[PDB]
Amino acid sequence: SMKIDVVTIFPEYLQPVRQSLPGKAIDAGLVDVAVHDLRRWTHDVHKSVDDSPYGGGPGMVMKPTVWGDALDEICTSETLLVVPTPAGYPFTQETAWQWSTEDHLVIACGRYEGIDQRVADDAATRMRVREVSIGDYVLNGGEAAALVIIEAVLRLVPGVLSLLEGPSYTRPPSWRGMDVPPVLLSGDHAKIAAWRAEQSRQRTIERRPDLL
Amino acid sequence: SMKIDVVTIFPEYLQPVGLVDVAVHDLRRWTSVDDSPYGGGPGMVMKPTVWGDALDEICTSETLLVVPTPAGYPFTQETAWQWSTEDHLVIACGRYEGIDQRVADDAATRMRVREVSIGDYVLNGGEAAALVIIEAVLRLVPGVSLLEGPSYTRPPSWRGMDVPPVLLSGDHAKIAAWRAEQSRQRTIERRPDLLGFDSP
Ligand SMILES: N#Cc1c(-c2ccc3ccn(Cc4cccnc4)c3c2)n[nH]c1N
Ligand SMILES: N#Cc1c(-c2ccc3ccn(Cc4cccnc4)c3c2)n[nH]c1N
Repeated sequence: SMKIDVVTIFPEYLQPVRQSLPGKAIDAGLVDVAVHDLRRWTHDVHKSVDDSPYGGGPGMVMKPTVWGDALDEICTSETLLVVPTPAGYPFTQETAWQWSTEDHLVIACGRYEGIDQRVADDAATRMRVREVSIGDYVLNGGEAAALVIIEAVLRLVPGVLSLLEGPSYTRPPSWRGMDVPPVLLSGDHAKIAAWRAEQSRQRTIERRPDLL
Repeated sequence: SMKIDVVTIFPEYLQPVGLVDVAVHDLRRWTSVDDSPYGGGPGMVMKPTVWGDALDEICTSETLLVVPTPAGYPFTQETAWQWSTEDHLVIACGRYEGIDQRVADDAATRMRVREVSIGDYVLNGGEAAALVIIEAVLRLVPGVSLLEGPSYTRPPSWRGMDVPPVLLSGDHAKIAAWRAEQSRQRTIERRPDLLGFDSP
């Protein structure tokens, strides 16, 4: 049973997640994903969520007072607050496994230059906070990262949704001049396992030498 | 100017998407898309036949064929810069255990093909990776190291937490140095590999 709350100024971006969820898992009370428009917690008629950065620089910073009110309402002491950020700790499969047994994830999606740091720092005094990055590239905001995190985590929750994997093949045995490796059709399953292991070793050397 | 075509059995997942156009295609338009793996194993493999017909129609020899896969080369900001000046990206999104390897191999005989991974975690398919790649690339299209440090805005005091006084000082050199120190401190703590140190 996991609850995920996502807070964002672009609620529509999280539409795929809602679609990804099988009815059986929702009906069994195994998972609930709710998406919240950050502007519900704005203070002014202009529904302001950002303001100029102290110390100067380009871009804007999301307002602490708005985020503070949102997280005050949504989070409890048991919440794991997830904050995507290009400056975060790396989100890995190990992370996904750890988070898959949490009762309550709240994902705070920023835009612009990010969220005033006091939001996370204040929250960390009353709950667990994790600033994470999904990879070494730059996005426009946290929403695509939330999609990735939600999928990676929920597929590890029962019935909700190292070396590199080698190539896979299926029918037909010959296609556009290319035959499936004959070893795979040999019925020698110890040999097939060794062939697959060597394919994986070769691919890891070529594509991810860092893993070795 | 860039054209992006995305091919998927779940076109609805791509909904979050003048100098750039993005089109989404249902792979099933070219047909059962999957079958059991040769050599055994759990799960299913996407058939090369359907993919071949799809890519035949959508791709040219100019196309950069992008194939998300957990076994890919890393997609990084460098990749995003490289791809930002391409005329035509086609992103082939797999499901199940992935796509028959011959699809990429066949395609590489007539176009440039890039198998890439957006990170060291496992997804159920290529679609979320496609969304990440598109976002990272499009923001670099003409006409559109170290970890960044913390940012602050008004009010200068909030819940008894102050904005670092240097940021209020108006001293550009001191502000630049404090920010450099914050960034290097964050990088050592969170991504020591970026500075050539062992990971945790
Ligand atoms: N996780 C993760 C990320 C993000 C990401 C996450 C949240 C935000 C909120 C704003 N931006 C834009 C921005 C651009 C430049 C500097 N600072 C901020 C975000 C980028 N980018 N790349 C990742 N792997
Ligand atoms: N880029 C990227 C990815 C993917 C990814 C991309 C395409 C597909 C097509 C199917 N699956 C599920 C699957 C699961 C396990 C083994 N093999 C395949 C995909 C996962 N996962 N993690 C990433 N960083």
